[PDB]
Amino acid sequence: EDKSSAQYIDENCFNLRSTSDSISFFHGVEKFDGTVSIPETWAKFSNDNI
Amino acid sequence: ERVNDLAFWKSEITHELDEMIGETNALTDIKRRLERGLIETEGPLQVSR
Amino acid sequence: YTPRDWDRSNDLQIRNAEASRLWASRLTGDSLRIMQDKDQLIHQMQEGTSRNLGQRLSDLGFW
Amino acid sequence: KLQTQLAKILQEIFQAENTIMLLERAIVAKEYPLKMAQTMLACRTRRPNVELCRDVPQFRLVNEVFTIDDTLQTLKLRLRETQDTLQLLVMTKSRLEHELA
Repeated sequence: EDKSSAQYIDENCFNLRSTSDSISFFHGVEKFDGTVSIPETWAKFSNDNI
Repeated sequence: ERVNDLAFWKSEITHELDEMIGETNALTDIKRRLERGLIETEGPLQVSR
Repeated sequence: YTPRDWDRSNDLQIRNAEASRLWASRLTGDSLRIMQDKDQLIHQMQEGTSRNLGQRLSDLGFW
Repeated sequence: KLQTQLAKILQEIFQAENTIMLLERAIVAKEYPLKMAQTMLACRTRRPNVELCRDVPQFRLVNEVFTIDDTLQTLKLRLRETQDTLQLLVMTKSRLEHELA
């Protein structure tokens, strides 16, 4: 379920483009840093579960 | 990627095509201005003649 | 009062005008070039954006 | 001679003005992809738990935000410069008019 939610969210962000209007100015998204893991660690996590 | 390469050459072609048109009119203006001096020169030629 | 220095003064004014005009023309040329460069750079970088998002979605689907 | 130079000053004054107008038209065209990137980064914040990650798309999205910021700053500098050149050129036209008078 977690990966399905992430896939849907990333699919939406890929679907939106410069022509779309649901956009907004979101200042500071660069300076904010919220991260828990790297892709290699995520892949290892899924591998260990399997 | 082929579309993106196709897009790149489209933008490059467009910019140079823009400038070429910008040169033809500037050369066209210098043509009419050059030609207009000939018609005036018949004036002082007549006075001198 | 300055019989022939008058000609030097008019010459000075004229050449000042010419130099300013030449600099202006150079600046217009550079402005057009930098505009084209920035436009192309932004488009190349956004298509790289799209390709990398697509790759990540593919890997997520596989897992 | 002053007449001909005044005419040339007129040419360059409009070239400066047209440059100003096309450049302001360019900045607003450049504005939108920045907020596109910011919306995408908000969606990245929406990612849940482990799937929220420092992936290549997120890193290069941050780089994209930085790059559009830089291009906006450079374009604004060029605007200011060409405005200054236009003002100077109008001043030269004024001097040539006075000398012709």
